[PDB]
Amino acid sequence: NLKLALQQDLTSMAPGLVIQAVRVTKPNIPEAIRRNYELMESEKTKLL
Amino acid sequence: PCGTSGGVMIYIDRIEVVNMLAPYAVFDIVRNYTADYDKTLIFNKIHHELNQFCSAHTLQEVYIELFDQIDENLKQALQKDLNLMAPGLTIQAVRVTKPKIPEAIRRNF
Amino acid sequence: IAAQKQKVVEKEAETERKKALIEAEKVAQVAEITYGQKVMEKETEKKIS
Amino acid sequence: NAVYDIVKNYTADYDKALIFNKIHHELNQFCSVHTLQEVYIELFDQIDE
Amino acid sequence: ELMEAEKTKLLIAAQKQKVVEKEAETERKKAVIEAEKIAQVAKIRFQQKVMEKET
Amino acid sequence: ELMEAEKTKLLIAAQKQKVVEKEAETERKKAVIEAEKIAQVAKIRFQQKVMEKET
Ligand SMILES: *[C@@H]1O[C@H](CO)[C@@H](O)[C@H](O)[C@H]1NC(C)=O
Ligand SMILES: *[C@@H]1O[C@H](CO)[C@@H](O)[C@H](O)[C@H]1NC(C)=O
Ligand SMILES: *[C@@H]1O[C@H](CO)[C@@H](O)[C@H](O)[C@H]1NC(C)=O
Repeated sequence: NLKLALQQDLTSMAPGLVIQAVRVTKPNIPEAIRRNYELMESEKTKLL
Repeated sequence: PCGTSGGVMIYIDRIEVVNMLAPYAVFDIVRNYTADYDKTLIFNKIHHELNQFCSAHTLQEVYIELFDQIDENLKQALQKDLNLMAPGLTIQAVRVTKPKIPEAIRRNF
Repeated sequence: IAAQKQKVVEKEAETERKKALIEAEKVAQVAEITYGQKVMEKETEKKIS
Repeated sequence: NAVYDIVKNYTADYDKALIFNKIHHELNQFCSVHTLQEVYIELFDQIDE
Repeated sequence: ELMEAEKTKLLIAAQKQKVVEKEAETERKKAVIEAEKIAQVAKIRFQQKVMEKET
Repeated sequence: ELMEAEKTKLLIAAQKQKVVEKEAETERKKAVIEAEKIAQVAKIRFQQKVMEKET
């Protein structure tokens, strides 16, 4: 989506400058929310 | 890093790639991407491809079940782009170590 | 916050409901076995009489 | 006879990249399918093969 | 932040319910085994009673 | 100043109205679920009672 947006903006204003690819790292979610995600996975193994 | 669909992060310690390019494509490869084509074409996309693969699988599937297929999926993902963009360079093989899991999950196992 | 705590409370209540149903079925099956035993005991009591 | 071709395709230190870099990956793939008991006790004699 | 904490807390309960179900099922199986034990012990005791009354 | 403080206190009450309404609705839903649990448990118990009376 980000690549599509950038290319759509550029195509007319600055023709000829092509955006081949875009990459992103995984976001840094807050600590409190991250702890719950770990708890969820702890329950998936407590079942085993 | 690899963020599984369960919302937990597992860090794969080492992802190795073994590649090779046919001699006749050397001129074009170095013209297009210089001599750093390895870093430009493989080892910068590795982390994004791994994250994309992990986001659709749970901790169990990546850590245990689909570990037999992590390498094949990553190799196919890399080769799909390389074939179209930089012909000649091929990924002969890929290799991945077992991901590290949080202490709490490791203890339960 | 309340609109989500609502769903959390609903899920916890549903979990309690499932646990109660499992306990009830356990009691039912145990009672079935006990009453089969009672019938056998009564037959033996008839023979003793 | 194949020594010339082997050294041409891969450096003199071929054995590393040809065997001992894949040993750990193959072992992990084998272990992912078998439980601890099978690898430790029962299926142990089949690991070599 | 709390609003987002509740969204994940809903997901934790979805697995905790499975854990609780498994524990309750294990308790049910244990109780059933105990009931069968009692039944068989009673059978033996009552055969003994019949022999007792014959004597 | 207090006259203007009271004017804003009216809005806080307007929002607290919705907050307490949502809390009461959540409690209602929880109570309804508990009642359904009781009903189903009673159904199982009474089927067991019928079987016991047959025996
Ligand atoms: C430069 O700007 C002109 C005037 O808007 C435009 O017509 C032209 O396409 C632009 N070219 C590039 C390469 O940005
Ligand atoms: C080099 O780039 C050109 C133009 O994009 C492309 O047609 C060609 O296949 C590329 N060759 C290699 C070896 O990457
Ligand atoms: C070397 O690579 C060529 C590539 O065509 C292959 O055919 C040949 O068998 C290889 N020889 C070896 C590995 O000794």
